[PDB]
Amino acid sequence: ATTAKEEMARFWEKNTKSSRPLSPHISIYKWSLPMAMSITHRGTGVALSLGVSLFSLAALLLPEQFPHYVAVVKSLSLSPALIYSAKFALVFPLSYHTWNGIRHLVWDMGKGFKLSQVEQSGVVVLILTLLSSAGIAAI
Amino acid sequence: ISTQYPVVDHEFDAVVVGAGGAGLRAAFGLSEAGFNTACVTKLFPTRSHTVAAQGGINAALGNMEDDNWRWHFYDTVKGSDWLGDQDAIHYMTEQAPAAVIELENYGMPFSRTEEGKIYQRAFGGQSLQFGKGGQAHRCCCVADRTGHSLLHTLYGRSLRYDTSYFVEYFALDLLMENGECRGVIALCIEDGTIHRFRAKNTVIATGGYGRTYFSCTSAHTSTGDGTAMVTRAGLPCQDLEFVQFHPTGIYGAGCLITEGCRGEGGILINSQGERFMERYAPVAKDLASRDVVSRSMTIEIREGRGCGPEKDHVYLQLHHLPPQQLATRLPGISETAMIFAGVDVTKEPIPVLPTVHYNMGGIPTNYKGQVITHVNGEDKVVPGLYACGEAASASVHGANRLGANSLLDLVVFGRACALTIAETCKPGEPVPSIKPNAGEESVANLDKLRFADGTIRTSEARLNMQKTMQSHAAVFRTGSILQEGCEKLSQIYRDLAHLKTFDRGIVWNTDLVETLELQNLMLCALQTIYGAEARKESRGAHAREDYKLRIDEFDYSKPLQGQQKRPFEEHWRKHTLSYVDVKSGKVTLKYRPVIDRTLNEEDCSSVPPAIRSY
Amino acid sequence: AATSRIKKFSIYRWDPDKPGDKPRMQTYEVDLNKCGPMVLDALIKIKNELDSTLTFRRSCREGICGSCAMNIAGGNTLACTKKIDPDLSKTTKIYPLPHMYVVKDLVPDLSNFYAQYKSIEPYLKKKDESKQGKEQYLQSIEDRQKLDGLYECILCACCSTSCPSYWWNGDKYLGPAVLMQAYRWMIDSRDDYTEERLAQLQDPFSLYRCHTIMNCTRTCPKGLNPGKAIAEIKKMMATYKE
Amino acid sequence: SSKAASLHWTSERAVSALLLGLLPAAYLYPGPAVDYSLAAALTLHGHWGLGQVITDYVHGDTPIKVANTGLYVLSAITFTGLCYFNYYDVGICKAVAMLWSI
Ligand SMILES: *Cc1cc2c(cc1C)nc1c(=O)[nH]c(=O)nc-1n2C[C@H](O)[C@H](O)[C@H](O)COP(=O)(O)OP(=O)(O)OC[C@H]1O[C@@H](n2cnc3c(N)ncnc32)[C@H](O)[C@@H]1O
Ligand SMILES: CCCCCCO[C@@H]1O[C@H](CO)[C@@H](O)[C@H](O)[C@H]1O
Ligand code: SF4
Ligand code: F3S
Ligand code: FES
Repeated sequence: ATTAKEEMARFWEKNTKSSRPLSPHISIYKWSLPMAMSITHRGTGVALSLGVSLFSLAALLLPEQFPHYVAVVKSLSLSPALIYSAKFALVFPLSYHTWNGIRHLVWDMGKGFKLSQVEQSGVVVLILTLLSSAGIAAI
Repeated sequence: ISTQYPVVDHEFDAVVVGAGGAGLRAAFGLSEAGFNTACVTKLFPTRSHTVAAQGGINAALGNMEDDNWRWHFYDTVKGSDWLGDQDAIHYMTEQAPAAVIELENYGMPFSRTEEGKIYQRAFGGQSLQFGKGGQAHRCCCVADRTGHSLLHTLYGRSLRYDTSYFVEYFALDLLMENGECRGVIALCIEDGTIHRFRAKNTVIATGGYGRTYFSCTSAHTSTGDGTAMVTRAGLPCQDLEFVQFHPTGIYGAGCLITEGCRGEGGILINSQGERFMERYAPVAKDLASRDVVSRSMTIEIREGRGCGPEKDHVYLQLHHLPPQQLATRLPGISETAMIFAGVDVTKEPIPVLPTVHYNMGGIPTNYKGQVITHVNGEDKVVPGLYACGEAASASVHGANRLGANSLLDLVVFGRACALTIAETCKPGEPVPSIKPNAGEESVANLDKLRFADGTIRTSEARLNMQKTMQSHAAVFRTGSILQEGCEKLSQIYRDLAHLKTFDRGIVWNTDLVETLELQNLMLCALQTIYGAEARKESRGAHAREDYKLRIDEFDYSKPLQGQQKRPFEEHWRKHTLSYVDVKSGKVTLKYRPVIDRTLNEEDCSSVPPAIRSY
Repeated sequence: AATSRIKKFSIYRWDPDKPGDKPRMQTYEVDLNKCGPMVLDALIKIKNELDSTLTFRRSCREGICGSCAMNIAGGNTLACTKKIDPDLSKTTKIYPLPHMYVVKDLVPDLSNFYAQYKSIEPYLKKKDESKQGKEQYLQSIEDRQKLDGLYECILCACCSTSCPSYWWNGDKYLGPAVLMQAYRWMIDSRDDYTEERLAQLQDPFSLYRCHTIMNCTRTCPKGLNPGKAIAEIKKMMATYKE
Repeated sequence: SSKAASLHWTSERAVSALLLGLLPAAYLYPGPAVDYSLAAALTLHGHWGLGQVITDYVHGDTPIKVANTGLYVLSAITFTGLCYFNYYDVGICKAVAMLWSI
């Protein structure tokens, strides 16, 4: 007989040198909110990280210190609308990623796994994300 | 003739063909006993029809009440309507407890009793005290998914031995030489290659052939492939006319609705609210034998009391039963009812109708699992050939199988086959040679179908066969109708020379595979309807309205005292042995005696024919 | 009879025997009035009546064997239990299980999946196996209950071929199918290798490539929840002691 | 350690739970103590997290080795720069507040 490790090895060996095509996946698969909120959780985490990394870089590379840049912006006396829009856009990712992260921590405790509760937790997440952002962008 | 197809030769001590419950058990049983074993199957093991078995597997464990395997032995012998070899039945039922305990120790997730033991339910025709002490409860089970669990447990167990599997390989024919089996030849579906597996012993556990019918509970894959390879080897098949119609295949889809439903308290009801079984089997009622319940339901329908818009089916009622019981004991059918009938078994009855389900007949073996031929009145075992599972005829089921006795059968004889080869042979013994062109005719036939460009497409032929068997060989049968069927059938078989296939490749050509299965299927259907036509008597599942009585060597309804025992040739208590001239499609019959002795009269008394009523 | 309802199906096609062939979608029209209610009924009707070269797996026809798993209308399911969409205005797209080497048409090469299953030793293991076969092991109703929702798996592979994690790391990530089964043996009150079964998953892939996407649970034809089993494993994975 | 993979998974969750708590702590007790905790917590979380990403989408012994290498640089640099900001500038909390004054 063949051990499992042996089988896996010949599987790859056989197929990678075959003329067999890979069946499609991401291009043909049906989305769901859960699936979409899941990858969005990834895109936001990454973006928060690239954001936090651009901040530290600037702290080490820009001639001026923070207060000066803040002033610079206040000296453009920008439309509150724009002000609010930017703040919102700033805190959304974080808000989405935070609430949804709490969702993941709940799942890690092993709760909320019925598919219908996954849909619930997610929607709650979406509304809490929208509310907290609005609240904050208004502060 | 030219080798347009490359050939790969393999040499093993043993070749098991089929990987359902029987094949798997046979295969690692062999490996376990030291034999370098190959298991050849057209399906990945867990896809086997066995995985669909529901109600259970019988064994006198006595977890529900006190039991006696001998009582189980009797129920089976009586169940078979005396066409069952009692040595086999003796073996099968005495081994049951051990065989089931073995499945549990393998991890089979059996349902449990309050005492942490295997929960067993009642099933059709099982009694305590040789038919005198009431309903037996020996159907061990996994809710209503015992086949699925049994097959997964066995496959998982097989993963522990050095058995070499050849999955999705289609066995074509046996490699016969001088009446001895040298192996099998097959088509590797994944890559279009031909393979010859030479072994000293070959076990055939290829399943039944319910797809000879238009409506069956069987899988599209139950095409009697091995039964067919026997035929083509010139060997006889036995009792093929003994087809079991399960009382409750769901109306429309055909999916089986376990007898376990009736075992748990379910009842059959006509278009007039009547629990008619209280009228056809006053004692056993809904728990009568399957042949009985199926006939009874049938009369009710043709007599006009059938339900539904076409009054063509009856109702299986379960809603009177507590919902937690349905959920715990019948979760499987509950869902199947909804999916294929839109029925919520907690509120409404399930529409059901007798459906071709199992094959009692098969390749004839002895109780050791060895295939036997019958020449000049004597049983001779074909060296190097064994068979087990539904593909065989040990026969522990004779003219009618007691529900839950197949899953038993599968593991007992599949192990028997292993134990036997073991006591008979030694691992490594020099594998028998095969002539350089052995199998060349299978390739021929294979290549011939691959390019067939006639006027009748496979699906067309097949359906012709299924519809013919369906209306000429059902619950009730008659000589004129059977005679018609035999001819239509022989026409269809002759017409196979007018076959047209379209797929011309060889890799995963299921156009071709299913045509090979049609050849296979037809070989079985022919033997089935011809054997039926010749059997002028009513026994178990075979009910001739033109020969309504069972005909034994004595009329056992009266004292044998001073009775002229009927000659072999003048009564029907004997096994049918069919043969077929592949070329013409001419069916040839012979008969062999039914084995009545047990393995030890002191331990289990042979049970004489008698009136059979429930 | 007379008065059809023609439904279109776009099904994936690829012949490994047509030299230099490219996957293509073929469209079939079927009359739902002369066809069973299930997509498999449609697939069979097509092979039988229009293109016997359309290849695919099937056997049981009642959703217990797991053979017919494929992607129908973007989701993994069993053709034999998935109702045909009656909306004649839509062409149902049928593909093979996602991200799989296609052997032919709708037939995926499942050997890696099978090997992964073999690798978790899905079978009862007791320390003392000296007493195998003498008596039924004892298991309470309560412990046998923990098996519900786990043993029913039919190893169809819909859940694993629906999980993006398995799409990217299928070579090392076991997948929901196999993991739930690994859990199926971890909690069988009769098995004595729970700690060893967890030990085998102490690596970055086998188990930890699950980031709780829950496609698996959504796609399961048997209504099983592999995603939850996976989370129970993580809790054990992080509490067991050597 | 034989339990490395599960120890990490736990630590990962423990850190998110940590980082979660610093959100309220930064708004109720802004100052050095929290500013550094955020530096540490944000760096670690973002690091482990970006590693899961690489692990999922980077294949081949080398590409992986590489991606991981450069992540380790991105992270030490990030933690460094965040610590610079906290030491030589207003620090994370006060900064946010100022940004949220525009
Ligand atoms: C249809 C059915 C039958 C059934 C049942 C429920 C349904 C829906 N429930 C049962 C129950 O609860 N209790 C019981 O005792 N019996 C029940 N049955 C009947 C019983 O399941 C069958 O008799 C039994 O499963 C037989 O199984 P067996 O081991 O004999 O084989 P199989 O499952 O049919 O599988 C056949 C194997 O052979 C291989 N094969 C077939 N043809 C070929 C070729 N040509 N080449 C290579 N291999 C071949 C198959 O691949 C398979 O592994
Ligand atoms: C990137 C594509 C965005 C799709 C987001 C939402 O997608 C929807 O989610 C619902 C809830 O799960 C599903 O029932 C529905 O079928 C699905 O289309
Ligand atoms: S878990 Fe569900 S889907 Fe996944 S394999 Fe088992 S059954 Fe098929
Ligand atoms: S979808 Fe995949 S990521 Fe985990 S929960 Fe299901 S296995
Ligand atoms: S054919 Fe068995 S699951 Fe569909």
